[PDB]
Amino acid sequence: PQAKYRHDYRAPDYQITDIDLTFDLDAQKTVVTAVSQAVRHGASDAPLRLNGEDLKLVSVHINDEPWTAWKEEEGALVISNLPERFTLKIINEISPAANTALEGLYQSGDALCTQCEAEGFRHITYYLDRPDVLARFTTKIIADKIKYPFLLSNGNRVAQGELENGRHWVQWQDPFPKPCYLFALVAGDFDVLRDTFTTRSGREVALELYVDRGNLDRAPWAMTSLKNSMKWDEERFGLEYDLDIYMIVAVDFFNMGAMENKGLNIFNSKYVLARTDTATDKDYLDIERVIGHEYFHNWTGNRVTCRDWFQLSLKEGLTVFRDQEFSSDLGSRAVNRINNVRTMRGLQFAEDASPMAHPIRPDMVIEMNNFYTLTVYEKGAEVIRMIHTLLGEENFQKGMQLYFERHDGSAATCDDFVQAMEDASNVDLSHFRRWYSQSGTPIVTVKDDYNPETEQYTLTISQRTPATPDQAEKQPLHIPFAIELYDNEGKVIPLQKGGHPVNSVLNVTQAEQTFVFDNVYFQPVPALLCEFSAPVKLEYKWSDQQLTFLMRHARNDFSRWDAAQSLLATYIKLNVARHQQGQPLSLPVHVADAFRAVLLDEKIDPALAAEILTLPSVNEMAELFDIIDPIAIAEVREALTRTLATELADELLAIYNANYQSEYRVEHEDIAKRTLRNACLRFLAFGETHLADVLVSKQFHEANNMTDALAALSAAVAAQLPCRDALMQEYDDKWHQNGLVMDKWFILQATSPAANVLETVRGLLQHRSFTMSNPNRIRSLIGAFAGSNPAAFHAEDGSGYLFLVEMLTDLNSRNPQVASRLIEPLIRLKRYDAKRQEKMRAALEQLKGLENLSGDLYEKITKALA
Ligand SMILES: COc1ccc(C[C@H](N)C(=O)O)cc1
Ligand SMILES: [Zn+2]
Repeated sequence: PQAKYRHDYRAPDYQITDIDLTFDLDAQKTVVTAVSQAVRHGASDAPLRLNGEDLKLVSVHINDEPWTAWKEEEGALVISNLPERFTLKIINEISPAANTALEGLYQSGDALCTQCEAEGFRHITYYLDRPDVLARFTTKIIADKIKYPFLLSNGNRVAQGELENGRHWVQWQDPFPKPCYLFALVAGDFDVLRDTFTTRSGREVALELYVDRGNLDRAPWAMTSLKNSMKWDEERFGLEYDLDIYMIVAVDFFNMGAMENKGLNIFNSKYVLARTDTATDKDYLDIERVIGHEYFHNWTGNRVTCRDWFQLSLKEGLTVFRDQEFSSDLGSRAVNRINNVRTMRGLQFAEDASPMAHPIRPDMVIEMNNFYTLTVYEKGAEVIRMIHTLLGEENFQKGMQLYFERHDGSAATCDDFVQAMEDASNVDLSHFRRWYSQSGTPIVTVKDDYNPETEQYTLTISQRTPATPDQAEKQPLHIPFAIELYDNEGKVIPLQKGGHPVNSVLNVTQAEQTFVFDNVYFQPVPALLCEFSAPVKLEYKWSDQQLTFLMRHARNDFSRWDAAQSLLATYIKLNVARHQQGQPLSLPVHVADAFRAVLLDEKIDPALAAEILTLPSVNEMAELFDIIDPIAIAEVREALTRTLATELADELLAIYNANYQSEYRVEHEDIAKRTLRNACLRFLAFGETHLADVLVSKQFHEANNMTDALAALSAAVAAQLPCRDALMQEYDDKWHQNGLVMDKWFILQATSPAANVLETVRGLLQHRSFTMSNPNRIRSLIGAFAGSNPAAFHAEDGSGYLFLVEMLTDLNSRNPQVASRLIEPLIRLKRYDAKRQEKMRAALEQLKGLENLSGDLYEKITKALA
């Protein structure tokens, strides 16, 4: 498979302006008729090159003339000797039932549905399957009425009819030109939740949520969240919905989360269905965020689209920024910020050190579906947030407005977006643009000096980015570096210099620079990189007491949590070294006392307290280390939990009890209290065994919501408590028919600390609730093993690697997109010791040798083995 390069972009030789589709739908054989209106822009001698995959061509006509000047080639239909303007008619056949890759038109249970992003429309018909070709669609769907009573496409219904033999049809039209990746079709039998939203200006929009029969009891939160998204986008961004109907369809078989198809979003049912007995607080907030995200794409992705796929972050960084701002405004901003920074530092930084490292605007891609990444998404959003930090809200919104003014109805680039922000704000972003083209994580080193004679405080700040596997050359970035300086009473020292205030966002633009601040009347405790102001590693030689000071005094909740993380990081490192030497956990008394203080502080928001009391995950821990020792990290995480459980036992139990709530509500204050209570229960579970067993089994049985029941269950598994097997079996017996609920259980199984975990996981491939045909089940059993139990996955015997190879041998043929997500933990081999690295290399070499290796895996394996 040959790579494609960003620098190779050229405008298309032909455009399509209008496409009329007809589908004669049947799961074994669907016939597609596509009538396109095309215009040649290039040279008269250049052929029309259409993309297509696994299509059976029936006929090709040009202005109703059966055409002879064409040829099929790999991936393509090449049509020669065309007029400047013409009607193209293609008829072709496709097989939805055969589509196990879930790309194009496929089956989800008994429903037929589509996934077209990035390049799935070419699995439906021969087309210009590139996002700078925007066309007006009309879609006619013909099908069996009993099997497919609902026939859905983008837009509004324009025509409807009934035919003989029990067939009927519906035709849709969407007035807004779109790239084909935003085409959708759904056919099936559903329950339908119907509601309305009226826009600020008075447009009434019909809201329709399509769910499998018998799932309406699980649909109201998603509808609520849709309406909240619509309202928020009006309030915050000034953006209203632009069509008459908003349809969402929840499907059980879907490789990703959800898809922003215009007016007809298609969602993984995981990100729609919730009721208090089936879904946790986190599930509710994820549904909220994903419903928001897809809605927000209506402007940032649909009304303004991407010129080419290398501009994916244009829509995805910006839409993730918007989903984060939505969740943060409606809920806890500090909890959101903290979790997004957890993701950045613990997952995204690992990608940016890996063989798959790329800038947020990639330069080279083999399989575009491989570039829907933590980088493009989460680091993309940090890049947008940095523009917000440099511009401020008012100017950022001026930029958004200029962006839409300029680019509405078109496909644009990252550069276009940055230009709009520059022009609207008058802030120069020329240097800042390097964030789009340079990969890797910057390391920012800070030294300080306080001169009591002059009352000056000097920060010496340096930056460098290590070379990455993709780029041997690195240059300094424009790093917005926010600070705050605290005196001895915990008061903020005004920043100034030469008689003038100094903005607290320092512009760190050089490899090394100094910043001097005057009238600094007391040696400061600095808070550095406030609200994680740039996506960088910070190196500052913190004392423990500076960190516990910030935990008590810092004005922003984020900085209190970040200080806590720095305090723990020293001790995590210490204790992984100790584990390697066979020595027990060591923790200073003063460190435990800091966490005691957080537990007993009546002033602190319980939402913040819960996050300070949630230890970094094994993935966050691994980023502290050049070479990862995954057994040490897992065992130190457990031992640190057990140490704090012993040292804080009375305080944990008192806070656990104080935060008991007898009413369950999905409301942010209630969620906060519950997250704190359950953070205490986690430590209590690793305390004295009989008390732990009693507390956990009682919570499990007495819980009136899944949040609390799962928190107990998860604690029983993590602490290997006596009640574990009984509780695990009770859950299975109650919920085995409900795959989304069983996914939680599969995750618990795959992440168990138990010595025979892999044997249990392999046995669960035969479980009644497991199937290799369903991406969510795969993710929850196999993905969770490989990605979230790096201790068992990295068992010294190599057994974890071999297991994954067998699963990937299946999945390469069945569903390469899922396979490619699942290979990720093997491509991180260079972070492990030599013996592990040799085993992981041999696993990659076995996969490189598969017959019919997918492009998706080929790209990752070749980079990993370089
Ligand atoms: C291969 O199938 C998909 C690829 C991408 C997505 C993400 C969606 N655009 C979003 O950003 O939510 C969805 C599906
Ligand atoms: Zn998106």
